[PDB]
Amino acid sequence: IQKTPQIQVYSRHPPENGKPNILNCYVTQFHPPHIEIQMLKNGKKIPKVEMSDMSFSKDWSFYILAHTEFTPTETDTYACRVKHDSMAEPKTVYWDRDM
Amino acid sequence: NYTFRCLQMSSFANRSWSRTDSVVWLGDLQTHRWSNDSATISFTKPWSQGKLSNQQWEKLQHMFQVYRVSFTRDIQELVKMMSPKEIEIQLSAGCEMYPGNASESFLHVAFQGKYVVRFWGTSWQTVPGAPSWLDLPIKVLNADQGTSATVQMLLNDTCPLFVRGLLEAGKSDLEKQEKPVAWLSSVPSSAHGHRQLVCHVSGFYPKPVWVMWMRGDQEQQGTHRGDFLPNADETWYLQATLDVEAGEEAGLACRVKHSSLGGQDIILYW
Ligand SMILES: *[C@@H]1O[C@H](CO[C@@H]2O[C@@H](C)[C@@H](O)[C@@H](O)[C@@H]2O)[C@@H](O[C@@H]2O[C@H](CO)[C@@H](O[C@@H]3O[C@H](CO[C@H]4O[C@H](CO)[C@@H](O)[C@H](O)[C@@H]4O)[C@@H](O)[C@H](O[C@H]4O[C@H](CO)[C@@H](O)[C@H](O)[C@@H]4O)[C@@H]3O)[C@H](O)[C@H]2NC(C)=O)[C@H](O)[C@H]1NC(C)=O
Ligand SMILES: CCCCCCCCCCCCCCCCCCCCCCCCC(=O)O[C@H](COC(=O)CCCCCCCCCCC)COP(=O)([O-])OCC[N+](C)(C)C
Ligand SMILES: *[C@H]1O[C@H](CO[C@@H]2O[C@@H](C)[C@@H](O)[C@@H](O)[C@@H]2O)[C@@H](O)[C@H](O)[C@H]1NC(C)=O
Ligand SMILES: *[C@@H]1O[C@H](CO)[C@@H](O)[C@H](O)[C@H]1NC(C)=O
Repeated sequence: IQKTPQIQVYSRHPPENGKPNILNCYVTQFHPPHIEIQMLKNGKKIPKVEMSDMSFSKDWSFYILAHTEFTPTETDTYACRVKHDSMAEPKTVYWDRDM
Repeated sequence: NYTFRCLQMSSFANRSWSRTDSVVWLGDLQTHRWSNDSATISFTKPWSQGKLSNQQWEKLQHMFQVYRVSFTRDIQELVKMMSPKEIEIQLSAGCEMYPGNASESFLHVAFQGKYVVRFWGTSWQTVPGAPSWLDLPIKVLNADQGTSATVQMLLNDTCPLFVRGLLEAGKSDLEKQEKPVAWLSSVPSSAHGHRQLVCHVSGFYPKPVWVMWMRGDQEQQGTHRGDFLPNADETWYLQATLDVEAGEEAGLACRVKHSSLGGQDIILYW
């Protein structure tokens, strides 16, 4: 069947303004294993995004880690948009430093 | 204990189109990758060859190179003559090491995300509840004894053998200790007046970790531990939320125990 992705977006280090960091987008629990993942800075797409090889858990569902380099600021908001057959509209999960 | 897994994932879209990409792991750390478009199996670690010689490795690699093309070709034919007429298939194979050079080997196949066949002892086996039409294929395949002897060598023999080699070869990587850095934050909850304190802990290795909201020495047992989330530099991310009455934040600390700290815990105060 079609299992839909769950998406998590978390920094590598404690985020601090003006300070280079890494932003992870862990996508999980989906099937089939065909997906486009985008990472966004202020709605615009980030071209430079590196990705783990797709793998799957004991429970057969696939998971993949995307990450990019980013300098968090007061104003720049970040997110992760996922394209996937199990879903009419793309999902978008906004980075939230406080969360 | 250590689980060694070879995960294969193959998609068939058409009869024109299909691809197989594998990745293998030794617990946390990936040892290999093998893309459909690469003719050979990449090493994601310096020790990904374990102890086997170039000879011995290449022997095993040739065997997989044959298996991959075969698997594809066989499955495509299985597609033609089948079901009424219906693809995503997955293999998880390997072994689990134990104190006394003991292990249980395994090989499971999932079709359309559902577990359907495993290899057990000497023959392939449709698992209970699987579609009837697999019975025949699984029998035909069981007529090819070469592949059953082959598969038995790989499970009973090669798996423990190789993995033992990996454990020695990779020792420093698997016994790495990487220290967690921790930070605090909070967000409002649904409940009015209530806030959610969060304890983010990132960069630790190995996985097992302990993160508790404390008030002095009273373990705050409302502490809810999230899922373990992977960083890309092969370390772990976890966070623990504690919901609280506004102002009830006062005098609270989150502490973290972890192998890598000796026994000198981290203790961010709020
Ligand atoms: C590789 O290891 C195999 C076992 O290991 C497991 O499976 C592998 C693939 C991994 O997953 C590993 O981690 C697992 O632990 C090993 O298979 C074993 O070998 C023998 C011979 O092939 C099998 O023995 C025969 O069993 C049947 C009855 O089986 C039933 O009952 C038993 C227990 O009571 C259960 O295990 C089964 O589920 C069945 O319900 C006997 O009737 C039969 O006796 C007859 O045949 C023999 C000929 O050998 C004669 O001597 C007798 O007189 C009888 O005529 C056998 O005793 C054993 O079942 C099988 N284990 C399993 C799991 O079924 C395989 O041989 C190894 N191969 C190599 C190349 O190293
Ligand atoms: C196994 C783990 C051991 C550890 C090894 C360490 C190194 C690993 C690093 C590299 C990772 C490899 C990635 C692959 C994943 C591992 C899976 C292990 C598979 C072992 C296969 C052995 C190959 C033998 C072989 O090539 O046989 C050949 C091809 O057969 C297959 O396709 C095997 C398919 C197995 C899957 C069954 C389908 C499951 C249910 C389907 C549901 C839809 C035999 O060809 P043949 O010549 O016998 O065909 C003619 C038939 N005949 C003789 C009757 C006339
Ligand atoms: C056959 O399918 C090809 C590949 O399809 C793509 O890959 C699959 C796994 C999905 O990700 C799917 O959404 C993609 O489109 C096509 O490019 C090809 O044109 C198709 N041709 C036929 C015979 O239908
Ligand atoms: C996978 O590899 C085979 C041969 O290496 C090739 O013909 C096939 O088209 C590849 N898969 C895709 C979708 O490129």
